Amino acid sequence: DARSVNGEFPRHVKLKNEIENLLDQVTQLYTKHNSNYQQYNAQAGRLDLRQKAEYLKGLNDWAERLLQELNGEDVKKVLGKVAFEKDDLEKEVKELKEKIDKKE
Amino acid sequence: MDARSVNGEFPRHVKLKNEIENLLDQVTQLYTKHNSNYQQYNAQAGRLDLRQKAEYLKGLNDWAERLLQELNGEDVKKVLGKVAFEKDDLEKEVKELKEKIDKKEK
Amino acid sequence: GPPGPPGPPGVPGEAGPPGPPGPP
Amino acid sequence: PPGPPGPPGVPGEAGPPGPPGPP
Amino acid sequence: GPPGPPGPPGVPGEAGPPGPPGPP
Repeated sequence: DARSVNGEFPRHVKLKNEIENLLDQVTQLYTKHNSNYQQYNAQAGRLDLRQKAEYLKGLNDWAERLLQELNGEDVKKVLGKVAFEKDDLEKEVKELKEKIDKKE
Repeated sequence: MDARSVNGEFPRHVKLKNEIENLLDQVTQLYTKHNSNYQQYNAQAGRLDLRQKAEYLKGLNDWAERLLQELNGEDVKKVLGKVAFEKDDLEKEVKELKEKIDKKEK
Repeated sequence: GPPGPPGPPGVPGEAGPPGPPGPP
Repeated sequence: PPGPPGPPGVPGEAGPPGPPGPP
Repeated sequence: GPPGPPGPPGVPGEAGPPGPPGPP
């Protein structure tokens, strides 16, 4: 009760832990993204335009995939697909109720 | 589709660095505010009883978690759960109404 | 030349004002 | 080509009042 | 073609944390 402040001290530590770990993940992403650009600059010399674009695209694709996992944009994209499927099934019910109750 | 832009991939690199920097900035600010909040609590705690301590620290935790879940998309995962559940019941409703629409052709 | 993306979010606001005085 | 990103936003509003003080 | 203008300012920050319980 008193030592844990009714559970709110361990809750504080949980949140500090979660924030620390996310800060660590985002920092590492940031450093790897910048080091990826140096690798690109080093390679660019031997690559034609189509190959430069293909390599830089995969480096960007890598950063963005991780970033969208960290910032929850991956989950917002999922939410969108599911919300659309929900709002299409609602459009189906409205139609089928019209077709069944009237006209049949 | 240019040579100077690497077919759009160089400005895309800079965009992603910007997006990563801005998230790092938001999480850093959250981290510092969360730790400064605990000091404010420690300063006040002297004059508060256990129930009053818990009420104050709870609101400070509530604040941090609400922001964290907006940054890490856990707020949206909770919404996705409610919507997915609502979708699996609406699918059971359409199956019935499609059957009743089928049988009502008779 | 289309416009650039919006800038990053602002910093969170300061902590709220003290609550009202307690009872006598 | 697209312009650079805009400047940072304005700081948020102050938080809500705290609870009533003790007796 | 020249670069486009800078994008608009970012979104305001979230509200700060609750204030302290305030005076006895």
